[PDB]
Amino acid sequence: MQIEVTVRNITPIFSAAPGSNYITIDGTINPPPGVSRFPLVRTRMMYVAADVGDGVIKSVPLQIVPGNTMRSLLRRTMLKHVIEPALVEKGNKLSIGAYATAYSGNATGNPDGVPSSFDEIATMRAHPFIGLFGGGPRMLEGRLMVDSLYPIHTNAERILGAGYENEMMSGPITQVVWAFNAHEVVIPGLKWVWRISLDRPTDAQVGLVLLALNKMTNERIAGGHSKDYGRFVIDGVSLNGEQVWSQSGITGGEQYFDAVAEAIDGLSSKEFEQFAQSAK
Amino acid sequence: MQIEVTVRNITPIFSAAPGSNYITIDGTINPPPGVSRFPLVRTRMMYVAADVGDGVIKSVPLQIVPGNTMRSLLRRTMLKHVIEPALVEKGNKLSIGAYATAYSGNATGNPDGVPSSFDEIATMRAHPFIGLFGGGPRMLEGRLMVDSLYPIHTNAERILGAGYENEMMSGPITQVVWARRMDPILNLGSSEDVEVINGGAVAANGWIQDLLANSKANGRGLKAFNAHEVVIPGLKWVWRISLDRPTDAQVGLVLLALNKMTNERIAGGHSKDYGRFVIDGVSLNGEQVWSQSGITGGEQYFDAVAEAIDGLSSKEFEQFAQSA
Amino acid sequence: MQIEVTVRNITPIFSAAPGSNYITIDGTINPPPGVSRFPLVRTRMMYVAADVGDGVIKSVPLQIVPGNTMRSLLRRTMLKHVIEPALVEKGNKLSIGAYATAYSGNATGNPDGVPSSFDEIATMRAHPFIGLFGGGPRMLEGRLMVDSLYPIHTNAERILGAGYENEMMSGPITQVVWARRMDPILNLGSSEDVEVINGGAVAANGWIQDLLANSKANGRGLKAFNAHEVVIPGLKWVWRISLDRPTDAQVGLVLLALNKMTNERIAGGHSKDYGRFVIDGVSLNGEQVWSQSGITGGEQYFDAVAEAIDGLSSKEFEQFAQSA
Repeated sequence: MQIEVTVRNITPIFSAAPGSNYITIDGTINPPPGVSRFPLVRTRMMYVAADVGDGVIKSVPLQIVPGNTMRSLLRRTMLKHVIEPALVEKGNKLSIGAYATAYSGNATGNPDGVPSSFDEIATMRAHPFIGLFGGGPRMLEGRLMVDSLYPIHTNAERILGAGYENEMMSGPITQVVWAFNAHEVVIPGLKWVWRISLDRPTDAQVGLVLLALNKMTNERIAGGHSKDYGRFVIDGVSLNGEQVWSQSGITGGEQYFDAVAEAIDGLSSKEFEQFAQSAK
Repeated sequence: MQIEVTVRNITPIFSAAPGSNYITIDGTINPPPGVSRFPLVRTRMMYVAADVGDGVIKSVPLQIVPGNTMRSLLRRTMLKHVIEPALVEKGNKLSIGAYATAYSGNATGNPDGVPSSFDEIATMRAHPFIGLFGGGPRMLEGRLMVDSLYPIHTNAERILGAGYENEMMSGPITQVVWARRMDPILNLGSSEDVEVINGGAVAANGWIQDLLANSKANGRGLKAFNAHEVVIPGLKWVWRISLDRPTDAQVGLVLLALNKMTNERIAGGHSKDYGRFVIDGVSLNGEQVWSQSGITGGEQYFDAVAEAIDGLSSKEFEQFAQSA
Repeated sequence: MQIEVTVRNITPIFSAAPGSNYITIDGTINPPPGVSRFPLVRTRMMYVAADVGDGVIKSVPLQIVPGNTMRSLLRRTMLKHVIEPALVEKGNKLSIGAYATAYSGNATGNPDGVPSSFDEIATMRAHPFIGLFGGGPRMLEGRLMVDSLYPIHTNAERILGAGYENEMMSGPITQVVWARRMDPILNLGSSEDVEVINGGAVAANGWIQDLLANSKANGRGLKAFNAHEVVIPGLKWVWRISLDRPTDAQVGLVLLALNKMTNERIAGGHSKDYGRFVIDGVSLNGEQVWSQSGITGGEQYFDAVAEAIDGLSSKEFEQFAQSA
């Protein structure tokens, strides 16, 4: 529900881009001829309309972390940090296909084109995780809408023009790190905006997203696990635009946290098996 | 009555064009076969005669959100934030036919052959919702005509004859954005994560053996890799919502939808946040009425629609949807 | 009088052509059977003879709006905007037969096989509106000859005599535009979305069951997916409005229709705002009489039609519409 966090990276970010790219040296990034080819895995590309040239609007490059990856990040943080640890007691162990439908979108391929009856979608979009992350056999839409990670940049000004007059990154953002094959990463210390959106959500769903954002620092995204890429820290979480973050955590809007705590206290596996069972 | 809604998208716009398109690793949309083509669902495209060079007009591409899509979007935001709160505050109860005819123009797929009597036409066209969006079994014509969503680009230069001669974008506005699936049971690793799965690690290993048996060998497993072409974010579009002899209540309902358009999404791709936008301006027969706090102006239309929410019953929807 | 109305459509032109035409997922029109075959309604296409190799002339389809459609469009913007305000401003009221003879050609689909007397013919052809559009029960010939709306294209090189030798568009002028209608009861989602339908969620559940029944097996569900071929927007068209020995009031009525031609739709695809167009020029037997405010010049025609609407009466429409 218009949840917008800002994060700071400390290590490089490597959200690799699909491309057959190659470099010779830092003077030219993609050479025309094939002398001294050294292959490149680019970071993720986002051409964007921006005010470059003092008045005109042009497509310019800018490097992001995609919202599909952070949607999977928010998903795995909640599933592996409260949903599995508050599911590990009192029985109710997940099915294997239920675990696939919780971690991925579906249990398997070929989702059945038979739709589900409404008493399902009424029960599932009210439950904290399933209505947050829809899909499965019926490809349920869900409520939670995950934006891609936008660096607070001069190319990113028209998207982020309202709340940020200052703290505005300019010039180069990215650099090449070799190890003879080259890799392209985002320089650390950049401030990013990650936007989380939900339509008409229940108290437990926004509490779950909020609880996950209390603890988002631990899991590393968009880089090599061996290469130490992915560390980030969060300052400035906004909840309908009002600042709800400190060093110790959220400390604000406690009705959301009470609601989701009562929800995972009442969490059961039956809704997850009613998700993942492909009614073909 | 002409309304020109000039908007700026916040997120990328993805309104999927039908058509099984294909994409290589680097560019080359729809390659010759055998270069390992990946599936590609492009954004909705519109060919436009445009001034390419001096004296030549060619059918160039320019990719849009369809006018059917935003006609249903304006209709859906009208129903979700004006008509349904009114009908639940007064307790007026729709039928399944009235509900389906309100959101989809018809109740069933078979329209009635007979035409509606003229008193019924006058009542449902003086209705501030049904007059905007007609349909029904007797196939009513709505007063509202919704154009498709044109970006302010050189390609739409012949389209934007009046206004928008500035803010004139030259280069390309689309992007191939890649999204993949994994099988996360192919990413388990530790059996302490598998102790949540009932039956132990043997069932997870059976799913490993299932996907390797699929890999040597048409039941699809998981772990896809797909691309979709989206519009870039941050570019400014124009929308045209015109009206055919409107009552002031119908215009007030359109402006009530335009006040809180920004909650809804002008795209598909719901989970990827695609479709977030902010309205830069709203032109009411050329005059600008848009502010940061909704619409500043058009007070007679709003007053007319405030008198139209009062006196609004479900009965008009019911004999609009009732088939002879 | 010969009138060259150069218009430019702002939105995609869609004048639907008869025929059970079909389309695949891709752009193949009327495929061999066995492939996924969605219904396609195409625009009205006119075969025209043009040079294909520059020395050989063959029949090449050219998208058009019919002269019947453009003629009744002209009649309706001439009648609704000029004739009806002049009748209600002087208090003149037509019968329903004279009303039908005004907008259609007659009141009954049976015309009487009887010649009308010459005084009636002279008064009817000296009448501005009735002289423009004949018909009636005794089948008068009008003075207005309305041709089809031809896009200024290289396919119409033999159609367009001179004056457009540098302003010809080339290439394909059409796009298949896809449309669909989901069942809205499939898209409810929340128990607060079923607080407006009677019976509640379980009643909505019953509808889903019918869809599930319709997933197994003449009623038709709302879920539809289809396509329509449209002419591309931004195309420049040429309209031939010709006049057979006209009075000055008749030409003035045609110029009044083209003057306030702006807020009208070229018929077809009303809900998608498809008929929206602007006029780039009007030639009055070869001289350019169009400005940005409308039609400049032709002053004697405007004074003659202004003197014609004063004294416009019901009784002439009654005796035109009265069957022998």
